[PDB]
Amino acid sequence: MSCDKSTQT
Amino acid sequence: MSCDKSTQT
Amino acid sequence: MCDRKAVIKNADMSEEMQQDSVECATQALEKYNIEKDIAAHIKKEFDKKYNPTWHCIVGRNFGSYVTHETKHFIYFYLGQVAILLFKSG
Amino acid sequence: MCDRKAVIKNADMSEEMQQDSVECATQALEKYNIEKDIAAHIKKEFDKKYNPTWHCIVGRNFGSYVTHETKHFIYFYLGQVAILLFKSG
Repeated sequence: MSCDKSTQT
Repeated sequence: MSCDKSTQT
Repeated sequence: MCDRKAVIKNADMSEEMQQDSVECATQALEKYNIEKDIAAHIKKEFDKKYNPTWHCIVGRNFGSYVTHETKHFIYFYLGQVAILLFKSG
Repeated sequence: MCDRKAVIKNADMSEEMQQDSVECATQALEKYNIEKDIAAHIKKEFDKKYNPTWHCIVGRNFGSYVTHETKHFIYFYLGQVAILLFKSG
């Protein structure tokens, strides 16, 4: 329950 | 934590 | 007239949960016509039903870096807007 | 000037920290030509200097509901583009 992740439309 | 905040352009 | 179509960008969580977001977003748009309420609405539902804490975002276009939990993350483009959801309490 | 003017709307953190974000966003934008990389860049820098976890967003238009920690929150429009920053690990 811990992990970085980018996001973009 | 201070308090939740909703962002909007 | 009412353009709208799902286009999942990425998701890491139970199908029903992610699907719930899809409907949660669709219905969210129908009720609220502004990303601010759209996201806040979806967040509360997931935070209240699926237990806190869920972070939600919605926008026609935008980039962002974020960290969440596990098996509780989803992002999909709907119509002329995107709907991001993921727990990061 | 070449536009790219900052417009603080919300802020809840050390002046230097929030100002750092302003420069971090300004510099981030001039470095990357995509809001997506901007957030990822700004985030890593804060998580690197300030220590995790920071959530960063940048977009032409959108809306999101999110809960942060304390003394680690800030938002401002730069060159018309929105740039959000706040810890919410």
